[PDB]
Amino acid sequence: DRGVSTFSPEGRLFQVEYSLEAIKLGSTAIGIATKEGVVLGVEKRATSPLLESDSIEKIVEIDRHIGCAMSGLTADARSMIEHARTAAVTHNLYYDEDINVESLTQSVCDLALRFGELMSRPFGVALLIAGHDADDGYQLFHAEPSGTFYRYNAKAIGSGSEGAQAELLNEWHSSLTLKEAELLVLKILKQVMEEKLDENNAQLSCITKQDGFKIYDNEKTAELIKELKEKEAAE
Amino acid sequence: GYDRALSIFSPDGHIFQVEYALEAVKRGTCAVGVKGKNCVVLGCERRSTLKLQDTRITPSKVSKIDSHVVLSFSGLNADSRILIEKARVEAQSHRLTLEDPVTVEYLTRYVAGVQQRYTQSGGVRPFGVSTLIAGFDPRDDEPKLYQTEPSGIYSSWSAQTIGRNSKTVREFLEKNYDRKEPPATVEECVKLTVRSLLEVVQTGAKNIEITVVKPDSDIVALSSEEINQYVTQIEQEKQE
Amino acid sequence: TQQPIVTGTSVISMKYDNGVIIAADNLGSYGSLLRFNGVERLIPVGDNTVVGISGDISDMQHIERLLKDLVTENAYDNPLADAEEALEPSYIFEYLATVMYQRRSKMNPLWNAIIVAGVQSNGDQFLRYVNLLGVTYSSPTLATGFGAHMANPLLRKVVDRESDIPKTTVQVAEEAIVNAMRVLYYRDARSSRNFSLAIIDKNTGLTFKKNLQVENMKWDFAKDIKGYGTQKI
Amino acid sequence: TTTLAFRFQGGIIVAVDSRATAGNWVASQTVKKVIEINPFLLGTAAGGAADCQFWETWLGSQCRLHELREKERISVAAASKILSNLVYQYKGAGLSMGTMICGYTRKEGPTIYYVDSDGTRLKGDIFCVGSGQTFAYGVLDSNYKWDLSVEDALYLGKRSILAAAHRDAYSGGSVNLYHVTEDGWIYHGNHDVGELFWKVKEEEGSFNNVIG
Amino acid sequence: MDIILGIRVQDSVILASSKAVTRGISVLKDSDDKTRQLSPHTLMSFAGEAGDTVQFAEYIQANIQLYSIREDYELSPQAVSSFVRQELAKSIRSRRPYQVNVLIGGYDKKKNKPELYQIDYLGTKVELPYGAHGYSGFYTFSLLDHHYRPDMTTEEGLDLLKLCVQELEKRMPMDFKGVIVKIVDKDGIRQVDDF
Amino acid sequence: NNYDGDTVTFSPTGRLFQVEYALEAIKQGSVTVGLRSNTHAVLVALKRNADELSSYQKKIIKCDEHMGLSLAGLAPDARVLSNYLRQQCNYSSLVFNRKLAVERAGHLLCDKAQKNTQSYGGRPYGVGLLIIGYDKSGAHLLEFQPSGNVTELYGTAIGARSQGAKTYLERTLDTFIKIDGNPDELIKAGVEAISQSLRDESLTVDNLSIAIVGKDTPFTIYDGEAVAKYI
Amino acid sequence: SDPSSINGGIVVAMTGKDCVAIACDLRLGSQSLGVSNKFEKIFHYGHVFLGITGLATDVTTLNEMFRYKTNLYKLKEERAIEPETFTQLVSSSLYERRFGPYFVGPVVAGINSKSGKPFIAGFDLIGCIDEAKDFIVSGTASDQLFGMCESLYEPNLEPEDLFETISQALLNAADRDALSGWGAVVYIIKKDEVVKRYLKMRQD
Amino acid sequence: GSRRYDSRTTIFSPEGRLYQVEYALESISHAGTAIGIMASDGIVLAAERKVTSTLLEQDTSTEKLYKLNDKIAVAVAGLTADAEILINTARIHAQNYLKTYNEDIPVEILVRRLSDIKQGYTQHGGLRPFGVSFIYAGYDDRYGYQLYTSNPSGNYTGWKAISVGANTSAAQTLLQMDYKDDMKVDDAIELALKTLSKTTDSSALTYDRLEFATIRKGANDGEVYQKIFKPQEIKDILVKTGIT
Amino acid sequence: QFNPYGDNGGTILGIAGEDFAVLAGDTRNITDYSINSRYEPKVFDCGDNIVMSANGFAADGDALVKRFKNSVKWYHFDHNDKKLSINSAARNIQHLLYGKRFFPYYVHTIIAGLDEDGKGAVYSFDPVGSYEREQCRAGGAAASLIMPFLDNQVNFKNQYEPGTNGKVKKPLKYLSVEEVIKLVRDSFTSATERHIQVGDGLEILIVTKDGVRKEFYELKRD
Ligand SMILES: [Mg+2]
Ligand SMILES: [Mg+2]
Ligand SMILES: [Mg+2]
Ligand SMILES: [Mg+2]
Repeated sequence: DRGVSTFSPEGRLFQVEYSLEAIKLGSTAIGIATKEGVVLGVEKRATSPLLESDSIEKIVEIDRHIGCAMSGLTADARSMIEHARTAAVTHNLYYDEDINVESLTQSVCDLALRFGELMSRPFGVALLIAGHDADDGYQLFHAEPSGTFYRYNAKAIGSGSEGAQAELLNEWHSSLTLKEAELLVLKILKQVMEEKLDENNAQLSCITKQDGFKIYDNEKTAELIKELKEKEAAE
Repeated sequence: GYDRALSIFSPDGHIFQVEYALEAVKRGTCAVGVKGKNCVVLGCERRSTLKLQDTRITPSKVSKIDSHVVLSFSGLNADSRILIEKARVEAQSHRLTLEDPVTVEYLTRYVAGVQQRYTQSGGVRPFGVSTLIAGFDPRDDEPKLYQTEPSGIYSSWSAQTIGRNSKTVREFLEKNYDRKEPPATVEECVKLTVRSLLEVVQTGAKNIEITVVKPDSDIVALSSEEINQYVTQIEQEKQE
Repeated sequence: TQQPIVTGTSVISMKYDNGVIIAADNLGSYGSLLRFNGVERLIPVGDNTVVGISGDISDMQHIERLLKDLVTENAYDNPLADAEEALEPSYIFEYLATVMYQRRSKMNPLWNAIIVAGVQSNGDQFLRYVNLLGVTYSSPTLATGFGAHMANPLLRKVVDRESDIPKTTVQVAEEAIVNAMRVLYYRDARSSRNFSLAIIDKNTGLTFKKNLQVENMKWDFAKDIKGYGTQKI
Repeated sequence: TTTLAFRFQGGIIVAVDSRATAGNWVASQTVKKVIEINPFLLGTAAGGAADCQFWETWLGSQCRLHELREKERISVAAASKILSNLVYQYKGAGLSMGTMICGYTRKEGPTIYYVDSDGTRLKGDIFCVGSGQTFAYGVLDSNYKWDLSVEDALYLGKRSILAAAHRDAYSGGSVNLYHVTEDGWIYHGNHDVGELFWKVKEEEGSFNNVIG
Repeated sequence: MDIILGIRVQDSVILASSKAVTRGISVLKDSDDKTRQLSPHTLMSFAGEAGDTVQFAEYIQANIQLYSIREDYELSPQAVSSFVRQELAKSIRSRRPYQVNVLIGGYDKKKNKPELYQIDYLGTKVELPYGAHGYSGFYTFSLLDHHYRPDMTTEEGLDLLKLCVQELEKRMPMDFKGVIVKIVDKDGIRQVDDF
Repeated sequence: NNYDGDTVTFSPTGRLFQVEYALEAIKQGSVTVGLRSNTHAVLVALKRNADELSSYQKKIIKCDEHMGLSLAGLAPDARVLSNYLRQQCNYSSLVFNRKLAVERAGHLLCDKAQKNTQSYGGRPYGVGLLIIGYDKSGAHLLEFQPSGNVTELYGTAIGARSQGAKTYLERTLDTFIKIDGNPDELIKAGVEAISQSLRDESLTVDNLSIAIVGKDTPFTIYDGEAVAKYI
Repeated sequence: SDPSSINGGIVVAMTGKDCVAIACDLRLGSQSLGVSNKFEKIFHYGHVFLGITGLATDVTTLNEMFRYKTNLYKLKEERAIEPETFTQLVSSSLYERRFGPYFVGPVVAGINSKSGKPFIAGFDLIGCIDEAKDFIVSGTASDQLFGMCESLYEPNLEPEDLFETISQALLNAADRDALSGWGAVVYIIKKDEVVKRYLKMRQD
Repeated sequence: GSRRYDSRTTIFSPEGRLYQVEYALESISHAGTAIGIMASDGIVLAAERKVTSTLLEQDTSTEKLYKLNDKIAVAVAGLTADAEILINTARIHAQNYLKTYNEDIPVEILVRRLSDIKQGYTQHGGLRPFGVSFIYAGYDDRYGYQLYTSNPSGNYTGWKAISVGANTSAAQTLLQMDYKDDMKVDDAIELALKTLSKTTDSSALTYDRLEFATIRKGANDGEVYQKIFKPQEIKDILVKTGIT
Repeated sequence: QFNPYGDNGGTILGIAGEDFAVLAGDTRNITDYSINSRYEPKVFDCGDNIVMSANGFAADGDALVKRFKNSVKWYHFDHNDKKLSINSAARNIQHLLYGKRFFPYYVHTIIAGLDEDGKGAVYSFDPVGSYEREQCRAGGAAASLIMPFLDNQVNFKNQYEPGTNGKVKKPLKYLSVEEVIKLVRDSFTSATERHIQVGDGLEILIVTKDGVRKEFYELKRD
């Protein structure tokens, strides 16, 4: 056939470029970074009404100060999360401190290109890694299967990404509050989602310095959805 | 050692070996899971192309992983034994180190992790198996029902079916299963499970297997006559 | 873990104003047997470094080959091998020190005490010690084995601290070294009369002196000594 | 060394001395023999000081990884067994450890596990470990009741370390008190044995043998 | 640990095991249960070096429970005892052997017979009407040799066991803090809470 | 065509297409410039962003107090190769109490890249590196290609539109080599060189990345408002 | 401490006219403590008989091992193993543990099914074969057995006479050994019938 | 490199089938027919040797029926050499179990072990599967008399009567027609031989083209006897049942 | 038999001030009854405002310091030139030491610097990595001679206020850097008088927010 680690004539790794196509088919995940915190939101996208939606876990805790959202072949993310959690806890053991968000992200991204003929293929999932440390404050990173990670003020990944990113382009500014960011994720998720957005098919989360990483209750998110509807009807 | 990358991405972003593993599940006999208020019922199809079979010794479709958790499947039979064995070993290992039996979610997460591992390891193909894992957590009376598939994704279900003609029985369950009021008793839950299989099975004779799991390690498999009584009562109500 | 078989005794050395001096006798002892009388225990590396080795001779020959191999390796893909990128005393020492400590840490030591004497690129004197335990130290005077007990006291009377080094000439330093070698010949039962001496000067370079002998010895007073107490005849 | 821990109505009391010796030489009087594994779990340090520090800090890391993966507080049983299984792998190598793994969970209630470098793992109500353990046991056994108040229980643990600190040459310095509740442990201060002895002597009327 | 006794009567096996756990100078516990249920009708008591005892017992337990689930079937006491012997026989030539002695009391549901197996740390297995490990036999075997009958009732077995324990409490230098007694019969395993 | 399925296959004309495809990845990468005098050596790198919300990808990596590089192509491959350089620099210091020569650092990178071009299963590195450093023989600038070819130069540039900067340096050769004891003027020449490779976009405050090493100057990277001086 | 004398016990084998006899005591102990009076030390695989003295755990292990090996032998060869062949198998199996041996004293006895020739053999713990015509002895009272056998034995004894000779050799040897006794078993082996007899002896 | 020549033996087809397993089953369909019939008082194993010669030494020959232990036997359909590799592994497993538990291995446990080995070759290793289908005839004190079959996929099932090899469709129909639950060994012997006589591709069924075996409790009192029939004994049972 | 360990003598002393810290050590290096060097630096600046000394067997001491300095370097590479805090350095050193639990570095390690609140910090380690933040710690040959003196003169132990007669303790007033250096010098002068392995020279490293400063003093050379 052909090598797994083969370069195309354009100078790109076939398998990495193909894994990016799998991520495009994944459910939408959005992250927005502010000076009051970073918000992470996801589309759950249950394949049937009999599927208990609260068992869909696409937002995940890595440490108290680092959260993570995923999009694509979500099964692939489990070993990445396991490595991230181990890296975070191990660094605390060696250095009696929290690990920097960038350093955690870099550790995860080191796995990405460890494939060949090590694992047999790249990961088929993209990660939004959000967190806080004392050195660089609130941070949001986008970890790809290429091994590259970009820091973002706001980022959308998944099927509605380019449409959502264009919307994030206009809406984001440096003085956003946490509440404003929460509604903004809900607004953009509702726009790109096939089904109608509610507290059962969408999930919110955030990371603050005080309280750390928190996944939002369905009751808490429901109020923010109702708050969103009213403010859009307000003009 | 044999290191060949069998599971790989295609230009359209698909892993065909994982997708072809799902086609093996589609070929497998139908399996169904329905959870009531205080029980879970696992229904399984037995294709009647094979008679002269010895039903005493023939591998049963539902397997106990521990005294409180069970696993049924659709797809390659030989493949399922490997997942069942690994699960049973992990269940004992968990009891040995944590001094507490596995939760149904934990056991599911383990099996799903094994399945995932086989989709990006060299020299191996994915499992041609989807599983339904059901039971009750230790000292808990809330019913649990989970599904896994070759890719390694897993999730919780109020009711679910897998295997051949699973589209049809899922159609049935989606209109007949009410979340606000699930099958309150064992009878109601078994009845709904048998009804759902009768949409697909053919004859209601030895083609339907039923296993009822209740809290506190109370697992029992229904016999032919017990199931036949459900089959009789369902069709007599249908003649109207 | 081993035991030393064929052994070499003291290596002695000191700093002076423009460089360093190092000396060691030409004996390879086999226990109390003075087996080999033509053993060179000062091994020059380039034109700026002399490594003096005591202890097990088979390990000394191994170390000698490592240093020979080090010069070869340094010359590979190195247009400045005889100029800016030549081997320094400090490079040679650090390498040996690494090897010695690694070997002690595997419980299989090179059974030696080593003194690396030389002059650096900037003209600085280099004099540092390392042994089978990987223990290292530097001093205006350094000596191994018996030299530590008898040579150092004499050499320290010339250079007692860092500030005495610029005041000490090569003639005074060499005189002190040669006298110390005589004292060791009087008093060390595993020493020989024949020795080698090396001077590494920042101006005149490396001067290697072979086939030196202990001379001007005092023995005449022995004739008067009779008995062990009461005996007169 | 003297370390103790006992279960009671209000949870667990943990009490330890503060002395570290190398032979007759008193290396330190300000040594911490309670390892704060996490905000809910405590471990005591007797035998090898490094072995206890290192592996109980490591235990905290394992407990953190557990609750990240399982989304649930680790049981005292599971936490203690992670440590005992670990040291059992090292059995023969020369680890020196005698510890009480203490915690208070919903499913278990207040629980204490004595864990050993020989691989011993024992659940119990009262444990005392160290060179001054016998002295502390005496005060504990004669005064212990399940229905002790948190105030009286804290004093009993303090008084039992004092008993050992006085008689045992290799125990002393100061007393560190902890009270373990379901919502986490609560630190109850450092108490110098020198000042505590005279205070207790006068107020209690004990130690009449000693002139003060 | 210290004293473990076993006696096979007409229709059951009785295992008596001491409650004391001593770490050198102090008795750390006086209510320790030195036994593990391997299967519904098979009980194993144990004594030996600290740590090894419980580690071994739980390892065996896990393996028998694994077998029970895989085959949906309870192994016979004989089969369990042979498995245990092999593990110990494997262990004795290992880098660091399990220093553990065991008694396996089981009721064979197929044969409808109680069965007592004595196995030491070397893997020395013997089927006996009554057995012990360590010094326990030195004190008790003369009493058991005298009074024992194969047709004894469970109540008579307990009385003979009390006499053995009384002799131990009289002549043994160590205080083993009494014994926990368990009975293995056709109905399973139960503990005699007053002894 | 039929000879580009893996790195172990020569073409009929004696070409290694996988290596050439790896070389192509460098051309797609953002421009970076290297140049030196007798006292100092300077790296200038145009950082690339994904979009307006994103950060600008870092291009320069420190290997030791006296050595570092700038990258163009696959960033993860640069991380691997730079990590390897860090280790080799560190091995030299720990074992020989000796700072690693820049020329010897190039030889090590060449050999590491070479093994990936002659063996089955692996792939060439998909990145180009510009290594600067100051050692016992003064200032140095190297150009690394993942074919294995390492080249010592006065000045150079790699990445997209790098030919414009490379021609400029070829003209300015006699001027910038003489900029001794003046770090700011040497950087100016580097910023003016990289400007010849720009189209549409210009050098902004979070766009530009500069690094310098010299006689009494440890390898230090300048980003953000630290490079506003040179815009 | 000495592994070959912790558990105690003895085995003796003798040849007669168209017959062999093998016998053993029934004691298993923990040094001074008597533990079992039913510990038989003779086993058989088809028509080949094996006695094993020494460390009891190894006696049990080796029996299970030779059962294992003679069962596979039979399946592949389609015939029962012979005494001469089995003797070589025991030797090979012991020597493979040259520097970690089983602490045993095995004794093979049987009649070759094709030739009808009586056969006995003994081994040291490490596999060295002693193929004696007259008799083989093993165990903690081997000296006593050598003395008894050397005086009592005469060649070409009839089965029922051989029984008396081997029985008296075992019994009186065991009564001069603290770690042997507590019952005894004697096998009288002919080409196509084998009689097993439990002997009455002193129980101290 | 080497990838170019790799057949990839352990992959799914687009339909979700294992190519090599399916092609191995096609291979087995050309092998001589083997039949197993389970009765209340024993099991019968009957199998057809493939187009033999008059010069073949039949009395010492064995290509179909093999002994795993004293309680369990197998009938082979496919590559004989492949079967012997598996048979020897099965014989060892039975002995390992016997050594460990001091009890004869239960039939299903042995069958599961061999079937798991076959499964492994279909999921990992990149090797071709074993081109063999077994019929297991055996007895233990839990389930009594048991018939199983396994194929190259590693899937095994239990049976009252079953065939493997050539003409299994025709053979299974004939068995399904005449089999009854209260049947006895002597009746099962007749059914097996009658079924082979009708499904055979040969002109006539003779003793020299057959291998035959019975597992009976027809052993003196509570125990089981395996009987691998000799050429003369197969000739006698053919006359008794009225086929020749 | 080969003995992989040796004793190079020496004595070190760490004292934590209110907004400063000192780590002192003599410069004499010895084996048995011989002097190897009268000036062999024992206390090292490891970067990030941390000073370290690993006293005892000098080969293990040099090895540990070398590995820790290396750890500081790689901490910068791996974590964006982040400053290694004294508490983080301390935990890192524990793992370096415990890494060789079954073949230990035969040293008593002390580090000094400032914590993240700018206050003076000293950490003390045993050979196998058990450690603790301390206000005052002498290590090495004359540690037993120095520590009791420090208990008395730094922490005012057994000292009470005149007139009260044992009722009121002497208050624990903060010491200046000039006051600490006096106690350090007197500690080493006394240790030199009564311990044969102590002498030649005293080298003190003072850590403040401004950086690391060095002071050297002569000691008796007999
Ligand atoms: Mg563990
Ligand atoms: Mg025994
Ligand atoms: Mg006797
Ligand atoms: Mg007696």
